[PDB]
Amino acid sequence: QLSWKDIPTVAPANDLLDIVLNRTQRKTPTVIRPGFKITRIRAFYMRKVKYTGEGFVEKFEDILKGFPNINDVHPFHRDLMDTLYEKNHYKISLAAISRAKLVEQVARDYVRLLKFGQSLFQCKQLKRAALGRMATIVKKLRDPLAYLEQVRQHIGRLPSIDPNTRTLLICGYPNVGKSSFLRCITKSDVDVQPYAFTTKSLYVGHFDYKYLRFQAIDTPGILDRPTEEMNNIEMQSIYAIAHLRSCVLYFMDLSEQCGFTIEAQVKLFHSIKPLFANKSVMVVINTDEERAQLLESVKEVPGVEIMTSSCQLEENVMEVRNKACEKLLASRIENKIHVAQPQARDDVKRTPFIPESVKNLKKYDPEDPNRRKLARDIEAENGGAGVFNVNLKDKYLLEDDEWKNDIMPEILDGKNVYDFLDPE
Amino acid sequence: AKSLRASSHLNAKSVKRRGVFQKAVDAREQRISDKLKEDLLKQKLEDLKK
Amino acid sequence: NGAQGTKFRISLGLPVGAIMNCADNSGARNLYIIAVKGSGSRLNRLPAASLGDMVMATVKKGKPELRKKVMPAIVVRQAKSWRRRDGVFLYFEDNAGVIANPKGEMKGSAITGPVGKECADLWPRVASNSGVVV
Amino acid sequence: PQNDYIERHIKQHGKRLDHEERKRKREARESHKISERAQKLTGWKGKQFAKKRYAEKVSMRKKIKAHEQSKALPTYLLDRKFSVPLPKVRGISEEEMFKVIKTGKSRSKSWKRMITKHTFVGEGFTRRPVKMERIIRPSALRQKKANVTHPELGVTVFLPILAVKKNPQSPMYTQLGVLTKGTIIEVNVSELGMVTAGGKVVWGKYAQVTNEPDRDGCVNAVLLV
Amino acid sequence: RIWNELYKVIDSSDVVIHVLDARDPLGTRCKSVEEYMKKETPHKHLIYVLNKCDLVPTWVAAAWVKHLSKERPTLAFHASITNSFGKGSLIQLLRQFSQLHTDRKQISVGFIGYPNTGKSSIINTLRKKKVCQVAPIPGETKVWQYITLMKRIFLIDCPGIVPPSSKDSEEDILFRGVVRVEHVTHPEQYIPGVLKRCQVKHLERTYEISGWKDATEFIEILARKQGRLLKGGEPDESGVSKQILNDFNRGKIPWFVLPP
Amino acid sequence: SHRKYEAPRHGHLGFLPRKRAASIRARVKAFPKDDRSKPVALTSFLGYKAGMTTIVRDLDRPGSKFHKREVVEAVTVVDTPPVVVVGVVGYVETPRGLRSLTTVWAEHLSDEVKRRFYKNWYKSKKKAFTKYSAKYAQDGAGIERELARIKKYASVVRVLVHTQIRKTPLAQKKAHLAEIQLNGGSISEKVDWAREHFEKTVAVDSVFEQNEMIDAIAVTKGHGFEGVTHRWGTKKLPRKTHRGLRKVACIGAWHPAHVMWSVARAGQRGYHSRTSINHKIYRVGKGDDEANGATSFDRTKKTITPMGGFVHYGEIKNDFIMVKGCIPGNRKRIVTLRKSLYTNTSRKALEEVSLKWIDTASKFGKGRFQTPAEKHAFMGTLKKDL
Amino acid sequence: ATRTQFENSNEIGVFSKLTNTYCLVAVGGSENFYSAFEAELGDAIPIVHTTIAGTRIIGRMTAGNRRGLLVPTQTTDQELQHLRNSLPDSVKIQRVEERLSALGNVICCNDYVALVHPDIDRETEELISDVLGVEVFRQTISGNILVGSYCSLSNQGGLVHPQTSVQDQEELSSLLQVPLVAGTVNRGSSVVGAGMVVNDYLAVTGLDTTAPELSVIESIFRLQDAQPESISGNLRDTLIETY
RNA sequence: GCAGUCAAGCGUUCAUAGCGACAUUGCUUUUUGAUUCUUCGAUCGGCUCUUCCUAUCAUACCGAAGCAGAAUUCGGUAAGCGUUGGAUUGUUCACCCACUAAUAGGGAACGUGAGCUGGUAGACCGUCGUGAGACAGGUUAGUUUUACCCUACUGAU
RNA sequence: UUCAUCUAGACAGCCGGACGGUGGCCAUGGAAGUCGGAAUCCGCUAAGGAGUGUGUAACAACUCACCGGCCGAAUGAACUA
Ligand SMILES: Nc1nc2c(ncn2[C@@H]2O[C@H](COP(=O)(O)OP(=O)(O)OP(=O)(O)O)[C@@H](O)[C@H]2O)c(=O)[nH]1
Ligand SMILES: Nc1nc2c(ncn2[C@@H]2O[C@H](COP(=O)(O)OP(=O)(O)OP(=O)(O)O)[C@@H](O)[C@H]2O)c(=O)[nH]1
Ligand SMILES: [Mg+2]
Ligand SMILES: [Mg+2]
Repeated sequence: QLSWKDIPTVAPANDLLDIVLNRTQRKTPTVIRPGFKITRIRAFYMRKVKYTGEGFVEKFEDILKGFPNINDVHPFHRDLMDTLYEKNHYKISLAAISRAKLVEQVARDYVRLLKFGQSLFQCKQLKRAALGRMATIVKKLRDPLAYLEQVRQHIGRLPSIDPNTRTLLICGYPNVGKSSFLRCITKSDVDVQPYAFTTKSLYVGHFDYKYLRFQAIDTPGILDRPTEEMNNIEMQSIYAIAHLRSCVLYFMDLSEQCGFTIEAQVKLFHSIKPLFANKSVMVVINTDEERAQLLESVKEVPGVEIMTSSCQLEENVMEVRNKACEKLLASRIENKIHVAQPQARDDVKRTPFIPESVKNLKKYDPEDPNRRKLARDIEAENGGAGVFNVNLKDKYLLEDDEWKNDIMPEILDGKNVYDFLDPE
Repeated sequence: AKSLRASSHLNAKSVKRRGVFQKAVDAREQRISDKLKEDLLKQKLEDLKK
Repeated sequence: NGAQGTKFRISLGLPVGAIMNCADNSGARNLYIIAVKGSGSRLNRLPAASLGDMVMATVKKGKPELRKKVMPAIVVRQAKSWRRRDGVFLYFEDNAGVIANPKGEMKGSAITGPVGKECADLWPRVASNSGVVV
Repeated sequence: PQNDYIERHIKQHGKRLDHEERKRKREARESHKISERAQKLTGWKGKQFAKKRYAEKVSMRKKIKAHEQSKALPTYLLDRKFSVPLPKVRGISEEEMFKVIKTGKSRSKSWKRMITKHTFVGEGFTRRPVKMERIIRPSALRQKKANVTHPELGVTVFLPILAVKKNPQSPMYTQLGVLTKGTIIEVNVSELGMVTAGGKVVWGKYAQVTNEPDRDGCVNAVLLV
Repeated sequence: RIWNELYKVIDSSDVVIHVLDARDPLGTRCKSVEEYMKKETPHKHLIYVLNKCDLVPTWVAAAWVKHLSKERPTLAFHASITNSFGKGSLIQLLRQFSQLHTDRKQISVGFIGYPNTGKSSIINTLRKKKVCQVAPIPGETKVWQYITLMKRIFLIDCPGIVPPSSKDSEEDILFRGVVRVEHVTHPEQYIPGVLKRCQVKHLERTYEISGWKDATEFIEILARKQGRLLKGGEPDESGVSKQILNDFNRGKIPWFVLPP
Repeated sequence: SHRKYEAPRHGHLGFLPRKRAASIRARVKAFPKDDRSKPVALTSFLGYKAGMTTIVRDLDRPGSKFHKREVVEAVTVVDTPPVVVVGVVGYVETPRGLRSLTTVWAEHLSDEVKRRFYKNWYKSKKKAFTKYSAKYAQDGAGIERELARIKKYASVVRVLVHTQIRKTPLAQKKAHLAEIQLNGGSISEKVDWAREHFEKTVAVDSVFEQNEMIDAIAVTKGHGFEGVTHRWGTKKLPRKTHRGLRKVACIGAWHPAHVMWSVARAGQRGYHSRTSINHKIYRVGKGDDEANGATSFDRTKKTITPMGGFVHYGEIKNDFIMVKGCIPGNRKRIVTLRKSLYTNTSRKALEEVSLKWIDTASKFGKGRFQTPAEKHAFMGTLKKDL
Repeated sequence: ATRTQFENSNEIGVFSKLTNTYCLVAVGGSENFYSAFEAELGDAIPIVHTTIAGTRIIGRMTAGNRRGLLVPTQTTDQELQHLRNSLPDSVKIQRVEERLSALGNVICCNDYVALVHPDIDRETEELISDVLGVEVFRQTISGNILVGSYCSLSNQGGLVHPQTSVQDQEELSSLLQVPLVAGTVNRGSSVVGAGMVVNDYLAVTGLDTTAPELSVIESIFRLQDAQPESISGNLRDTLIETY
């Protein structure tokens, strides 16, 4: 789920080999002598083989568990990562690493052989043999790791999308305006240059409407493309429109701009309307009779709603945003507080007690020159948080103000003043 | 952690010393000299009781 | 973390392997197990702590749904001689135990009997769930 | 996040003020620092540095070579004694083969001998009772399959061993089934689909082991065609 | 240490008997060893012996023997130096295997199975005297031993084994004689398993109580009856549960699994 | 081999050799660095330790959890009667170290310092400084020549002072003598200060004041020949081990041929010379003014000396310094108070300590009353009265 | 309304008690919690640091209305004097002898009614019934008997924790005479009294409490112009898809 | 490891013999991360306490990484300071869960044999032996005891 | 030591040129010398690759390879010890 970023780095084969073997040469001891006991020599080389095995399987386990299971996640993420990374290659590489995690077999076999070593040379050659077979296995992992590091960097940079949240797609032709709609409606770092596939990916933005988080999704582009041939950039848009439970806003841009004709726009709309069968569609015109017939074209679809507006004005934008949110929430609650009251128990009156001071009072503007000092700043003036000694007095209310810096005696000879202290 | 003999912590302390602490350390010296001189003058006054 | 304030020092009464009382009606009666968070590391020394200290524990007596299950929570009474930095030495009738999550939030909703002043000042939700302080 | 955000950031703001000068200066100082690392880096790091540098030299030599160069028998008899590929192998002492094993509380009886090297026992082995067994052939030093190479075809196969016919050391060792260097074994060859004139499938052939498998867990061998 | 002895026993054996408890044979089966014997060692024979057939009715024994004779010979047995069952049948089968292995000069028979199944007792039953140490606690045989009959059949005692199939559970491992219940911490949580497995009629005939609910209440009833209580009035639930779990396995409480 | 379990050392190898100190009065081994910009000032003072007691304070410590809250604390009380100046020493610099080239004494000196110079006072003719007093004749040519020598050379100036043990209740009759450095400027002015201060006293208010962090140098309370367990802090062997259990069993398996300086053996515990720094003065009280133990919050007239006096000490009839916590040395000893050697960058040395109350109850038991008047009032009239 | 945090906690009972005519806060390292109240309030009413038996947990240690202020037995004479000196004579302050010392957990009150733990009576608690203020009621919030923690209150509305039932809500709003609602605080908290302080004109809670929770608080307490508690009529399905 | 390919060089006074660095192929079992994970014959481990090595686990300072921040990975100087508490003897040439900033590796013994503590005489079962007895075993019970000498070390004249 | 360049000017620096068919053909959302596959030709030239690298979404721009101007005499590579 949602930001598979915590994947440790996948080093290439040679670097991984250098790491795991230098760790063995460094951590485990390096000195033994022929005059030592054969048991000591055996334990030495056994420890080396076992540590070398454990390093490789720790590394491989960090790859296998950190990477996601492309099946078993969500169909939307599955299809997205399939069109990005070629699911077959993905699974094949990870299976290669799993079967290499073989190293265990080599370690066990060669340790059990080392139990019968009758000489330093024999034990040394067996150790060398185990580590060399490990090295061969890893040398045969040169390409999958290169693939997987790249997939790691990409899948870390992918955005976190919840498919079940209140969503709205922003669709249209290339070079329409649907991306700087996202720019204007929402915080998002997206490019708006005038050419077709300026964006090659999905971009996400969030906003809050009616005390509810929504997410808008800008999608790079779709072409008319008879659909048994299309690229991995448009299949992102298609899978996003198909999977998610959103509203969807098709931007038409009724104008000679766009480098695209209105006939082609309505053609694409009629091409991709089968995805729209349950998706709460709206059309927005961003500023002759056949061109208008082409609009009742699309109005004749059963569930649709047309709007005219601009990126020139910034209120129609919020207008149409709220329209899309309202269209969604209704059949959300379809697909899916009690305040109590007294009942008249008595006549005793109750009323809010508020002094005139707060009603005569002025709010606090944090960016006015002439304002209240607010002891934060008196602290800043005298000395910081941990040094400023506030006087708990200077606030107190007395008959005489000259006695500010007085003290009350607490104890006399044996007695306590607070016990004897009455007014009378 | 940062050790006692860490250069950065010692530089920060060096910057603090010249300010709010040396003023308090220097005031006490003038106070105590003013007391030291009076403890001489009172002994002279007692010597001049004879 | 989870606690509000500094690591303050009050004497140690509750080493590892100590069964102390739970009096809330979450279901437990007893708390035993190993661990103390913020404990040092010294050869041959026992992990033992208080100061509203958080500890790992199991129900030795209670409901089976929460027996067999390790859980964090906080000392509220000790029965050792503790010193207040304001005067006198304090001590309780007994040890007391009781249950929470790692953020300091309680599985139960009310506490019986007194709870330590410094324990309540250090753990907010204990102060909200406690009706009796000292 | 969300996409190539740093590439966007570099397009919008751009990398630093002091980026290109510093990169140029790093590339310039690398010539000094390479030699600095050579005269320093004592030990394994210097050894590896030298290895890397030698490999890099060879790569560039081959690259320049490729640049500048890119600027009698018939086909069927091309590609073409009965002595085995390993006569006169090192001789093994009985002491180096058999380890002494001692039995009793006060170990005073020895009479038992453990074979230290890899072995082939058979298909129906079924260990002898302890009071009656003298020769011990441990389970870890027991091979069923070898790695047999055909000299022709440049191909190897993991074949099951069928027997041991001749270990050149003391033919007792043949009956024990000791797979020392130079040992001759029968291996199955049904995987290769060999057939004699007449149509009878061959499923057994002689091979000679080329390694000392007491040092390597592998039993590597060469077919005798 | 135990599995080294297992593989040693197998490699030394010509025949392998697999001892099962008639209460739970499929629990006590150990299929991985049979698979190893299939792939590694087809020249061994691998027969089954249902033991403790005196604890279950005759029809359950017949059902299990029918179910298992489809694959492996599967004798039934009861081990006792005085009152036995299946001794002559097993003798006949072993001398059959001997007649087949006429060239070996002797034939070794290993005894494999879970702990507390009756391997040592079967050997003591064949020899008709106490040859191997026996105890109701699981791990009395800790290392192998050769034993002789006919000058031609060598029995081998093996320690008990449990494979680490993690689909298993600590409860399933408890309700097979494997562990010593003295070392487990909360024996009370397992008594629901005892109620699940056993029949209320036998369970009330055994302890002579009656009409309980709530195994927690069952324990306290039994403790008040036995006078098994602490300094005060708390009845010792822990020790009473330990005794119940020892009785369940040792066969003081009758229980059995049905086959298909 | 590699010990299987790391653990820290037992004891500190810097506080060695753990031998008896060569003098009851610990020797000050460093005075603060001189700034010749500032007035003339003593670097140290002498005192006599007199028990301990307990106080309550109102703490204005921002950031802390007793900020604006009350705190009980222990304090040490040193009887600090005025110190008398009797001499001057000049310490010239050399490429071997510091060398004294002349010492000058005063005209008249007390029987106390003469007793310090003597070892059997009741038999002697007490002829100590007769010829020096004679050298103090008409013009004092020698005195002025050596003083001018000190002005010319000698680099740094220390002053020989002694105590007024006569004032304390201690039964010793013999004063201590000590060199105390002058840390102002102008060696000429130092010498002039001393010349004017011969035969005259210096009180402790003229060397210290409240809220000052001082160092105590003293000798620590000999206990005698002690064993490993209590002298270094080692574990004890379980029970009935061979050749005893209060010791180190051995060194391990490995074989040396010697015993090291590092292996925690038996010997003397205590009477070591120690220098403990940064103790905050809480009160500079004076004998002339009673109600020393009283406070702004209390207003209960009483001196700090508890009922029945201190234990193994008498009453405080003299000026005293109160510091917080635990200094080295036991009651009835000689301690030197030095000032801090360095400017301290802690707010602890800035907070103006205010007291609320001081405990003047009996330390010869469980004291419940601060004053005999309180005891009288609580107990009521007895049989003996009337 | 307002959100803010001191040291880093969303629970405001760690620091403060707040009524129409005074605001108590705890003394801390920094004067930022005090400044947060001074910003919205200015010098209009007393804003007072101090501890209760050297403790910061003062909204959970104390309780009062615009007419007065009850503090426990563990309170010292000096802190009591400090409160007396720093507050006007209009607020009567009293130290109570009781077994249950956490008065802000044992009691929930407004200027016209109060609920209490069902436990022990007192002479001057039965006298406070009509002396000091008015009605006391021994009641229980869905079994939670810690009413000042598990229920926030004012003169204009009331909040309870979310496991309270409609029946009990109707039964308790009859006693208080003003509308109640069940809600959560600070990303799903049942403890509302510590997580929030509120009155006739102003609300203060933690940074982590969500916008729907703030909207309910604003509704049920009548903050924004105008929010007479059936603005829930507007924000019906927001709470539906939220919960 | 075995058997090979190639080719920078070396090359009986060889152009078409031989040697051969760096690279590289096959065999090890599989292609879709299902592997239920599955052990197969060794002739020690645990207390007190000191020091040392660095081949650095943590702390300190830096470099490179698609390193946004947060966290992490690789590496350079660095041995100043630390590097735990427990369960398990049907056994541990080890593993398990917790706390922790971290729970790094080793030596000075084991290059025959050296503090303190667990792991011959009697008796029983098993295998063998005609037998006396032995062992493929297993179980049980079962007395070395300095220093007062020199040196070292620690304190004291 | 061997091989090469050099007053018809060497090496290093600066400066300028660095073209034309042509945005060569396949491919693609786009790729024009520079993501990739395969051709890799001719023309005009002093010389200028269907292009050595940086770069652009693509062009652009810069760069080297190669030529020329200024400078005015030695220089470079591979090897051995
Ligand atoms: N008239 C008008 N033109 C607009 C407006 N907003 C954007 N545009 C035009 O849209 C062009 C850029 O296209 P984008 O905003 O990137 O739309 P897009 O290309 O379909 O977005 P992506 O496909 O996601 O990359 C600009 O050249 C603008 O002229 C608008 O509000 N009014
Ligand atoms: N009722 C009944 N009890 C049996 C039978 N066989 C064995 N037992 C009992 O089961 C207990 C434990 O079984 P064991 O005889 O030790 O079997 P085992 O665990 O394989 O024996 P070891 O190899 O020594 O571990 C014994 O104490 C017997 O009392 C049987 O056939 N019937
Ligand atoms: Mg665009
Ligand atoms: Mg058993």
